[PDB]
Amino acid sequence: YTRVVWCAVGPEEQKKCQQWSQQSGQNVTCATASTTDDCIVLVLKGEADALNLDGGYIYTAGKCGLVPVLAENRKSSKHSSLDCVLRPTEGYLAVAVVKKANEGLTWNSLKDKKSCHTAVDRTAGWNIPMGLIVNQTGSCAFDEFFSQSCAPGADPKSRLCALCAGDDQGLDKCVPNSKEKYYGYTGAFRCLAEDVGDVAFVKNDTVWENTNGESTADWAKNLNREDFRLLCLDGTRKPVTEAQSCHLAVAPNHAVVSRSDRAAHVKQVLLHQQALFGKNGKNCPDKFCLFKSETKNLLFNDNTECLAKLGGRPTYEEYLGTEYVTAIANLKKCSTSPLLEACAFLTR
Amino acid sequence: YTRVVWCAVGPEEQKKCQQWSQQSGQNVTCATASTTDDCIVLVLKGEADALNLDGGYIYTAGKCGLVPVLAENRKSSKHSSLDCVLRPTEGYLAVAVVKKANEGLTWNSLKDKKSCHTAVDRTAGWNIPMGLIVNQTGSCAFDEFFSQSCAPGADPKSRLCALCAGDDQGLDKCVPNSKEKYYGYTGAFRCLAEDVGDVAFVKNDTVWENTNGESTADWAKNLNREDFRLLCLDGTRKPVTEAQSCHLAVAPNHAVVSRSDRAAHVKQVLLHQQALFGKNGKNCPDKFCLFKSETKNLLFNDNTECLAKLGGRPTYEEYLGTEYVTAIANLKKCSTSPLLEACAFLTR
Ligand SMILES: *[C@@H]1O[C@H](CO)[C@@H](O[C@@H]2O[C@H](CO)[C@@H](O[C@@H]3O[C@H](CO)[C@@H](O[C@H]4O[C@H](CO)[C@@H](O)[C@H](O[C@H]5O[C@H](CO)[C@@H](O)[C@H](O)[C@@H]5O)[C@@H]4O)[C@H](O)[C@@H]3O)[C@H](O)[C@H]2NC(C)=O)[C@H](O)[C@H]1NC(C)=O
Ligand SMILES: *[C@@H]1O[C@H](CO)[C@@H](O[C@@H]2O[C@H](CO)[C@@H](O[C@@H]3O[C@H](CO)[C@@H](O[C@H]4O[C@H](CO)[C@@H](O)[C@H](O)[C@@H]4O)[C@H](O)[C@@H]3O)[C@H](O)[C@H]2NC(C)=O)[C@H](O)[C@H]1NC(C)=O
Ligand SMILES: *[C@@H]1O[C@H](CO)[C@@H](O[C@@H]2O[C@H](CO)[C@@H](O[C@@H]3O[C@H](CO)[C@@H](O)[C@H](O)[C@@H]3O)[C@H](O)[C@H]2NC(C)=O)[C@H](O)[C@H]1NC(C)=O
Ligand SMILES: *[C@@H]1O[C@H](CO)[C@@H](O[C@@H]2O[C@H](CO)[C@@H](O)[C@H](O)[C@H]2NC(C)=O)[C@H](O)[C@H]1NC(C)=O
Ligand SMILES: *[C@@H]1O[C@H](CO)[C@@H](O[C@@H]2O[C@H](CO)[C@@H](O)[C@H](O)[C@H]2NC(C)=O)[C@H](O)[C@H]1NC(C)=O
Ligand SMILES: *[C@@H]1O[C@H](CO)[C@@H](O[C@@H]2O[C@H](CO)[C@@H](O)[C@H](O)[C@H]2NC(C)=O)[C@H](O)[C@H]1NC(C)=O
Ligand SMILES: [Fe+3]
Ligand SMILES: [Fe+3]
Repeated sequence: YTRVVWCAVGPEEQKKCQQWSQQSGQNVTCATASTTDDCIVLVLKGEADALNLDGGYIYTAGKCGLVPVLAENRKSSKHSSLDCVLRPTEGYLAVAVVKKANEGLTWNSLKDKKSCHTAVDRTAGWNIPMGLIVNQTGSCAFDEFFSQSCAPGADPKSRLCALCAGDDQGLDKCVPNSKEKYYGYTGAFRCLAEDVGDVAFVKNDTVWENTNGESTADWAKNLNREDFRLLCLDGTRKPVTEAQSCHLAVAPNHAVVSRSDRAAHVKQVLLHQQALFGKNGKNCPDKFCLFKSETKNLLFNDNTECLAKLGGRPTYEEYLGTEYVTAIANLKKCSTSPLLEACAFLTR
Repeated sequence: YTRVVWCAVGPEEQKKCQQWSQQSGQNVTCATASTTDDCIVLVLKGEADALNLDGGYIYTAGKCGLVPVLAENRKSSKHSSLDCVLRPTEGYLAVAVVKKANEGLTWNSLKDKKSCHTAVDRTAGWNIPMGLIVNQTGSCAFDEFFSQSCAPGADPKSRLCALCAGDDQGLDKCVPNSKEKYYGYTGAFRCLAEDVGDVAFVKNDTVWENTNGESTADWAKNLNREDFRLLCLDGTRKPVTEAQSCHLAVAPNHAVVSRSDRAAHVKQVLLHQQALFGKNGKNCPDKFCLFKSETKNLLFNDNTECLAKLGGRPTYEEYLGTEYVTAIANLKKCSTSPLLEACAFLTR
């Protein structure tokens, strides 16, 4: 138990992880499963040590006994002097994104509309919007709010997966990993852009990164960010530049989780793996780049500078925050998770 | 599914249930329908979990296999050293009410007069009076005993709905929910207090709470209990103070019902929701008051202290009393309702 076993979600993340493994000199090793839930189970079983997770998936990890180790830190706005690994994290902005053309679409008219989600149980994709919808309507029938959606991880037969497109061969529709066309921050924005859905629940950063020649890929090549607007809670629409006052909520940053008996080991190993393969480390881009992907947002968000430290060994609760923990728990009163039920049974 | 789905009857109850959901953090959720019967269908099919029913409606729910969970308890007449939840449940007094200026009018000259009813199938408004009238005239022809009525829930083409006024714009005449200005205890009494009717079938408490400056509603603002008499079975009229000597019968109190499989979960959640939002709850009146209405008697009677444990898991027969069940059963021999016929096979 000196090798750190990384859990990779789907085959695209498996490739990057294999590459990482070789260059690490087996200091880091790979297990795979097809979903993040499946990977959380591997860590519980001891068939893997760690992966990097959306705050939403950190809630599942936490309820099953896992702890946060290090957080994603992206480019800040100020305090450039302090070292990235010591520089306090900020936390992204969950926004609802429409095409300006879609006329008279506000927060207050989303009922019966078409939705694109990162995946079920992710913070910007699901917890935040569906938390607010459920609370506003006083109804747990979130599964019938949108006429149709692509929400990878949902029931593949339901209206919540109706819009999902699968891989190149239209196969594995709605499976929550990179191979599904509309999976993730990128996939959900691409679902809005190809006008398959009226609204997309992503983070502010995703909107910028795939408009005004900022991404090479074709679906996003010619996209211009005056053709997109942000929905605000009050009802108003605002330009994508207004996210600071037209966001649904502030999300905690994606973080690495492991068993509590492996945190310190995983911490120490990953700091060293960063100094090697991070943004400004000895062997990027010479050998291998840990925070860059052949496709997009594999193991870590491409927008990641470093993995940063946390204050005083925090619980998943302390990490995510009292308020976002109450919102998730409240939304989850409307659903049943076999994973959470198992974990309640075998952590009591 | 930890959420309890409450069934609100009509849009005024829906607004109160949405508030309740929000302040309970989705410990409670709202389904709605236009009528109590429709809501009993929702609970049967598991689309809703519970609602608070008049004893007449508890008989319909019981025949369709639902069980009583908790009973409404009002401020006792005597001294109770016990907590409201454990204090015994008294029962309310079913009375006939008239203007005193209606000379000649007794129990014995009711035939061919104008009646106001809380609604069809309710204990005081309907099962008590009409049961005695079918018994006493020896005829099933109770639909023609009064010349005209408001009895919300009856055939809106028949004379039983002739006097019903509906809502602001007189839409939804005779629908058995609070949009109908003459619906329920409040509505039946307002019907007598604007001389649309000659007799109103309500409970003792209804007259007190709406006479002698004791409500803010304009139709009631300037009512005097001296202007009203009570009809007794002996043929005499007495004042509203003689309710104990001048009542048609004793009604079992309104009670929450659910399916047998959700009863324990619904009991646990409600006992805790009234600790928070009941008469002496931490969060009433700052956040939400479970037993107050913007209008009147929404979800619960506004004169409800707490909801109170029953005996050991009773049935609808045990809760209602063999005497009332047989009085109801004999009145239903003269009539058919869809829900009783649909469910008849369950207990035959
Ligand atoms: C018909 O309908 C009507 C429904 O409105 C009924 O009228 C209502 O009846 C009740 C009484 O039956 C009234 O409510 C009472 O209000 C008093 C205070 O105003 C309240 O408190 C006293 O009662 C007992 C006495 O034992 C105790 O709980 C209290 O004692 C405590 O406090 C004192 C000091 O202040 C201490 O010394 C003691 O040691 C105790 O700590 C009080 O003395 C009553 O409990 C009760 O709620 C309603 O006001 C009245 N409603 C209206 C609007 O008029 C009527 O009963 C119905 N009739 C029938 C036959 O059912
Ligand atoms: C929404 O999402 C966007 C992410 O895609 C955010 O836009 C980015 O925001 C930062 C602004 O804080 C941009 O980073 C910049 O990068 C510069 C270097 O290339 C920085 O350094 C320069 O400026 C200062 C001078 O004071 C010094 O650090 C240094 O001397 C240097 O000259 C800039 O300071 C700046 O941070 C980033 O490029 C933006 N990305 C894109 C593609 O536009 C946006 O902030 C997010 N919105 C909210 C409200 O959070
Ligand atoms: C929504 O429902 C839940 C019920 O699931 C309420 O929270 C629960 O409330 C109980 C009793 O208040 C809590 O128990 C307390 O916890 C501590 C620590 O265990 C204990 O020592 C105390 O004596 C007390 O019993 C319980 O923790 C909690 N349960 C869960 C699952 O969170 C909540 O209050 C309800 N919210 C609203 C707004 O109604
Ligand atoms: C793999 O892990 C070990 C850390 O345990 C690294 O080995 C150390 O390397 C430095 C010089 O690079 C030595 O001075 C240390 O004494 C070594 N420690 C041990 C225990 O061998 C190694 O660098 C790592 N390799 C990669 C590719 O990350
Ligand atoms: C659920 O929604 C309601 C309103 O839509 C929120 O409750 C309001 O919040 C304010 C500020 O905290 C309270 O003071 C008001 O009393 C509430 N208004 C109403 C109409 O109830 C509630 O906080 C939301 N819950 C969550 C978790 O966001
Ligand atoms: C009216 O109701 C009375 C009861 O209030 C009925 O008389 C009872 O009938 C039962 C069986 O049918 C007898 O066993 C009891 O002895 C009677 N009770 C009393 C108190 O006398 C009567 O059948 C009803 N009559 C009509 C015409 O409906
Ligand atoms: Fe996220
Ligand atoms: Fe009643």
